[PDB]
Amino acid sequence: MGHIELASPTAHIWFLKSLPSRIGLLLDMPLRDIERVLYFESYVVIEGGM
Amino acid sequence: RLVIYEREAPEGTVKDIKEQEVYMGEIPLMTDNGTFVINGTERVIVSQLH
Amino acid sequence: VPLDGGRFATSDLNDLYRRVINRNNRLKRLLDLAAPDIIVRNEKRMLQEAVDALLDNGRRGRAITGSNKRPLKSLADMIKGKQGRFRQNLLGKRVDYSGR
Amino acid sequence: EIGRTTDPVRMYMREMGTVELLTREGEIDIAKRIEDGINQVQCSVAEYPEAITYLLEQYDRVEAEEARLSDLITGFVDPELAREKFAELRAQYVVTRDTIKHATAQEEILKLSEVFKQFRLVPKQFDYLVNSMRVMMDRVRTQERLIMKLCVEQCKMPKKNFITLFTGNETSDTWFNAAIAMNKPWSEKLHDVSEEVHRALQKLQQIEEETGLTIEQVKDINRRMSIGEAKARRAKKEMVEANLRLVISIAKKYTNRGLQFLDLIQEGNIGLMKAVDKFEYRRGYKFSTYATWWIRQAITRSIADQARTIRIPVHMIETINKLNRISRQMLQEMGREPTPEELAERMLMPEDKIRKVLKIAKEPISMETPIGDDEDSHLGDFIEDTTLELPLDSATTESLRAATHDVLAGLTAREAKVLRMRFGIDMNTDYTLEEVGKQFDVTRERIRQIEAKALRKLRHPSRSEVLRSFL
Amino acid sequence: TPEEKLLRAIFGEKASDVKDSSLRVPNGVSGTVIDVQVFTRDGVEKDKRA
Amino acid sequence: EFDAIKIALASPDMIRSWSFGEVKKPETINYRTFKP
Repeated sequence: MGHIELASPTAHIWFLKSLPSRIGLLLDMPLRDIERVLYFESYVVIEGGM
Repeated sequence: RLVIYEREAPEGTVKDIKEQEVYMGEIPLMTDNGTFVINGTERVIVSQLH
Repeated sequence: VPLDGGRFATSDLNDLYRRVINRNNRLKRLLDLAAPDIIVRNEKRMLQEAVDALLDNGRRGRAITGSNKRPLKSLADMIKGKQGRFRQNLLGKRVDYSGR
Repeated sequence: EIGRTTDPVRMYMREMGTVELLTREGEIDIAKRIEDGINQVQCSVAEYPEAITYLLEQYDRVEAEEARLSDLITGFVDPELAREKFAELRAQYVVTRDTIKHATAQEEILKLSEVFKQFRLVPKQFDYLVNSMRVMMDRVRTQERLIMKLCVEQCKMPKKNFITLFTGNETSDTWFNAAIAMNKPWSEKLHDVSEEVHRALQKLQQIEEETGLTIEQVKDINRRMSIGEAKARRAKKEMVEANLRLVISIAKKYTNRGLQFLDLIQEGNIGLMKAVDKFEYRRGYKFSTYATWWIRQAITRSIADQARTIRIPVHMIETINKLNRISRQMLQEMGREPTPEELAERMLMPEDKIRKVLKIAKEPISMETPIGDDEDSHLGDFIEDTTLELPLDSATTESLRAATHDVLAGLTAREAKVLRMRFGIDMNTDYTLEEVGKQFDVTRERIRQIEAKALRKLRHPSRSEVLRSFL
Repeated sequence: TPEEKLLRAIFGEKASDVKDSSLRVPNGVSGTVIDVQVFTRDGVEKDKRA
Repeated sequence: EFDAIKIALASPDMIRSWSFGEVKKPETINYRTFKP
């Protein structure tokens, strides 16, 4: 086998678009609100302090 | 027939006409029995009930 | 592999991998060019689309189609279904020493 | 609208439709802003001794014919004129070096800058002069980090004290040696770190020995080159964002020639960014007249390199495309499809070359193509593996290795060893006549005869009947 | 293979540079040849049969 | 031989361990001499 070094991280469609949505339910974040971040049409804070 | 009109006229007299015969494709022909020879083989275009 | 007559036959995974590599190389080119962020975001969305169509075509959005005007078979379509690896090639096979 | 559809092209249109087009004067204003930014960057670069000496070394290479002038200058504001202007620049540089000994050095900045700014460089090497300062700024700022990390946080020195003493001089030891009798918790604890901090200053003060300019002058100019490179970049963002509709009006035409619609308005966008760098408003032409050449040249060149699995070069793409419009202009001049003989006398090339162009394999057929009158059979189910050897042929090899094993056992041990060496039987690489000469100490010629007699024995019957069945 | 080239050296029968790819009757059928048609490209010399 | 089959997620390090090299170009074969 070989490999392709992606220039940006990319989500795995199996772990995102499956109905239980392991990415969605691991973060307790709804899939409708995750697809907005993956589509570059919304920001999400990442440890923005208290 | 290609016709070029004259400026400032809704349906005014044309200035030039050029009538030419242009070849556009070949259409297959039906034999005396209702079949088509298409690539050396005889084919039947079956009717449709829609 | 080439057929007889000078023409080849290819798998759809070649098309999908080529699309992934083209978009990845263009994204690297845009990042090295200091492009405006709208172009870079569009390229990142396109790369995310290409990989998601390689792994499972048609699950997210619409299925990419080839020159056949048919949705090209992805990595996940080679495992599922009545004509996947499991049901067509592993649970029942074509067998030597046999005839009808 | 966010978020209703997936449709990654619709999202791009939604994003790009929020920027309004430029008038004929807005383009001029943005071009002037770009020129002002580039001029500020050039002024900041032209205040560096390293660029002067590099250019002098490059002209020295040219005087030795180790480099071209066209590799260095993109014209002026004539090779003999270029050489005499370079001689004038060298004279200005040497008189500047002679008069550089503070008061007169200030006026040498304004005199040397007038000469170096009259030369127009190339984009490839001009970035090297920019990179000459970017590396210089990294080394200075890296040493600036350590002074903060070894005196303020380590010794609990106040941050404002790092501004009162260090910020303002940056060369003297007021905060290093004169800041010990200040009755502070850090003043008596700076002795432990004084061994490495001063040497870090020695590396920082070695930078003062690199270009002949102070630590402030490095930062006083780099801040002007960080605004010049940020003003010309914000203006080029406005010109590209305003003209994104021009790419879509062009890229919609080449829409079904192998690349998706988004792969064309993204290769055009790279050509749009190329036109902004080279656009000159002093010609008085519209941007759309100049940008359309670059957008159409990047979309078209992209299809030549990315539309086919088996990629053919551009020079062969421009021949198939020419042949595809000549053979369709003779469709409506003759009434039927032409023949390769007739294209040869029309395209002015031999029939053999045209037969090669027409024999170029098209896009390969997908192996998932349905091949029967059903959705069951595919094209990939009928393609067999031709790299395998038949077990009838594979069981003949295991029968030949045994037939030649009994035969060689019927020979003398000397001839059953030279035959196993002249032919690589049941071992590695076969040897020549000379290479087995050292093995047995015999000369090269006799082994050729020893092998010849071994070959002679095996031709005889009663030792060759079964062997003849293998041919 | 080494045994093959030893066999060639013993029997002196050199190899052939061409491969027999002739057309032959499918196994099982037994007929009579009633027609032979030869098509030739317009750059190639015609054999005596054509 | 083996007694069980185990399945899990693959780290980027695991994927770089499987690979024998990086694929950097979309080209497949040469159009004139059909070599990879």
